[PDB]
Amino acid sequence: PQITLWQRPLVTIKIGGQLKEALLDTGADDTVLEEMSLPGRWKPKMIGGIGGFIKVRQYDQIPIEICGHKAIGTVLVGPTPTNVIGRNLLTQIGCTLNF
Amino acid sequence: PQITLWQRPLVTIKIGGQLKEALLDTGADDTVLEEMSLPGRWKPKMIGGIGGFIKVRQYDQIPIEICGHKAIGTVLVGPTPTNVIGRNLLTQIGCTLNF
Ligand SMILES: C/N=c1/[nH]c2ccc(S(=O)(=O)N(CC(C)C)C[C@@H](O)[C@H](Cc3ccccc3)NC(=O)O[C@H]3CO[C@H]4OC[C@H](OCC(=O)NC)[C@H]43)cc2o1
Ligand SMILES: [Cl-]
Ligand SMILES: [Cl-]
Ligand SMILES: [Cl-]
Repeated sequence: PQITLWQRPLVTIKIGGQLKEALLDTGADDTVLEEMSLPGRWKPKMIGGIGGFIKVRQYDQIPIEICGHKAIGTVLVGPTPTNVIGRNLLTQIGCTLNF
Repeated sequence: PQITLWQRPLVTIKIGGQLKEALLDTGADDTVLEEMSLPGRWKPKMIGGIGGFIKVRQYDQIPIEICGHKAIGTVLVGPTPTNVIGRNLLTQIGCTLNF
């Protein structure tokens, strides 16, 4: 698709068999979702934004569908204000910026 | 242009007679720049991201040039850790996401 930016670029994702809404976010290196359950072991990560840092749980090699496009990669879980799909997965689904 | 997302999408902007580097950020509603002087009226605002809120000064109707593209819009100025170009200006240069 081609997605304009007059509204937030919110898309439906599927992870762990559940649908969620998430923001396609070229300003995010990584993908960070609100608290949820994922399988396996996790590692610690600190990620910084406008208001400072939060601590998240890092899960690797997680299947996730983004607008129906299949990806498998790193998902961070923690107290983010909104679900954000960052460049780690935007590159998997072949997303670019164009103008 | 078509901008890859393998790396952070950084551009040069011209604003208030200054050249600055900033991130093309589809997850940002608003353009937010580090401390700088701008002419005209402003009002205080709180904006929130990962890690919570910062106080900024909101300037309206500010001319800005991004990749040779002229646009005008609102610029928030305050203690952001990095300069971001938000949707309010990305629309004006015809920037879309594509995959
Ligand atoms: C190392 N790896 C990682 N991975 C990783 C992943 C993400 C982040 S990130 O999130 O810090 N961030 C980095 C950029 C911003 C430098 C991404 C950026 O696009 C955020 C995303 C976001 C959108 C909405 C809320 C919070 C954050 N946008 C944002 O700040 O927007 C602000 C300015 O404009 C408004 O619009 C929205 C928000 O108000 C709405 C609200 O609800 N506020 C509370 C306001 C850092 C990361 O580092
Ligand atoms: Cl990844
Ligand atoms: Cl504006
Ligand atoms: Cl348009």
